[PDB]
Amino acid sequence: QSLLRIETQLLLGRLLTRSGDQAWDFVVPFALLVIFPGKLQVAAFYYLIVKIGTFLLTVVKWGVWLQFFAILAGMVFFGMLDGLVRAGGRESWLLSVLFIALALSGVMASLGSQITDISVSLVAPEKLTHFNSWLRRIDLATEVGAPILAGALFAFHPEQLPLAGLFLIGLWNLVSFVPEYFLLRNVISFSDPIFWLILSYALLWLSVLSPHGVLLAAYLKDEMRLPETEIGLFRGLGAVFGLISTVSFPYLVRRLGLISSSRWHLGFQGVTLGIAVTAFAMGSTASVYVFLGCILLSRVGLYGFSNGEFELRQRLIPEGRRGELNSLSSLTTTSATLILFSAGSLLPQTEDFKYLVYVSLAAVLLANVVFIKWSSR
Ligand SMILES: O=C(O)CN(CCN(CC(=O)O)CC(=O)O)CC(=O)O
Ligand SMILES: [Ca+2]
Ligand code: NI
Repeated sequence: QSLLRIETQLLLGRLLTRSGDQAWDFVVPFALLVIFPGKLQVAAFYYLIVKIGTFLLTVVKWGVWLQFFAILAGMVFFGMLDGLVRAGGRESWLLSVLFIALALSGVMASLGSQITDISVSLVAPEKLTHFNSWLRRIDLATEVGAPILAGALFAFHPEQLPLAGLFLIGLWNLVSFVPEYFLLRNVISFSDPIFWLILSYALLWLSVLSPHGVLLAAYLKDEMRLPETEIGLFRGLGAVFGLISTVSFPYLVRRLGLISSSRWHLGFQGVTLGIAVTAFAMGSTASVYVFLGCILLSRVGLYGFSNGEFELRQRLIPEGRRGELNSLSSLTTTSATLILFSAGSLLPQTEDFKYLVYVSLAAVLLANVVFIKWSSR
C-alpha cells in the first residue's frame, strides 16, 4: 500500500495538470461576462463551439504542449478581446475573428486536458487497486481546491483590472508546464425496454442546476452578483455532497432494492431541486442561499441515481448488446448538452436564464417519472 517512484510521478502529474486545467476553465465564463456584461448568451456560444469542435476532433505527448499553446493563445486573445470591446466600436469583423480564435483555443485547451488524462500499463496489476483508489483523492482535491482558489484569484483583483486574476491563472498554467512536462516525460434502440432507463439518465444532462455548470457560474456572477470566491465555494461543496452519495447509496442498496435506492435518490434530487426553484422565484435576500443550498443537497440524489443507472445497465444488458447501447448512452448525453448549450446560446439576455432553470426542473421531474414507470417491469 505504498506509492512507487514512478507511480508517484504519475499522481503528481495528474495533480498539477488538472489543477491548472480546472482553475482556468472555472474563470473563463467569468471573464467572458466581464467582457460582455449582460450577455450570458455569448459565454454559452463560446462553449457551444468548444463542445462541438472537441467532439469533432476526438499522441499522448502532445497534451502539455496543447494546453500550453492554448492557455498562451487564450491570454493574448482575451487581452485583445478586452481592449477592443472597451474601445466602443462594436460588432467589427475584427471582434468576430478574435472571439472565434479564442473559441478555437478552447477546443485546443480541452483536447490537451483529455490527452493528458490518458497518460494518467505502468502500475503493477496488483498495485493498481491501491493506485486507482488514490487518484480519486487527487481528483477530489482539485475539484474542491481549484474552484475555491481560482475564485479567490479572480475576485480579489486590483481596482481597474477585473481580468487581473485570469492572467494569474494562465501564468500559473504556463509556469506549471515546466514541472508537468518533466514529470510526464520521465514516466510515459427501436424496441428495447432498457432504452428508457438510458433516457431517464440522459434527461438529467439538460439541467443547468449544477455546481460544476458553467451556465450557472455566469448567471451567479452577472445577474445575482455572487463573488467568484463564493461561486467557487459553491462548486467545491457540490463535489463534497456527491461524496455523501457514496455512503447513502450502498446503504439503501442493502436495506432496499437497487431499484429503490436509485428511485429514492433520483426522487430526492427532484424534491430538493423543486424546493430550490421556488426560492429562486422568492425574495432574493436569503433565498439565493437556499437556492444554492438545495442544489448541493440534490447532488446526493443525482450521483446516487447515476451509480444505480450504471449498475442497472451492468446487470441488465448482455455483453453482446453492450457496446451498442453505450453508443446510445453517449449519444443521448451528448445531444442533451448540445441542446443545453444551443438553447442557452439563443438567450436574448442574461436575465432570462430563469427560463432555463424551469426546463431543468421539468427535466429532473420528468426523468423521475420515466424511471418510476420503467422500474415497473
Ligand atoms: O453542468 C454542466 O456544465 C454540464 N454537465 C452536466 C451533466 N452532468 C449532470 C449534472 O451535473 O446535472 C453530468 C454529471 O456530472 O453527472 C455535463 C458534465 O458534467 O460533463
Ligand atoms: Ca496547464
Ligand atoms: Ni454536470
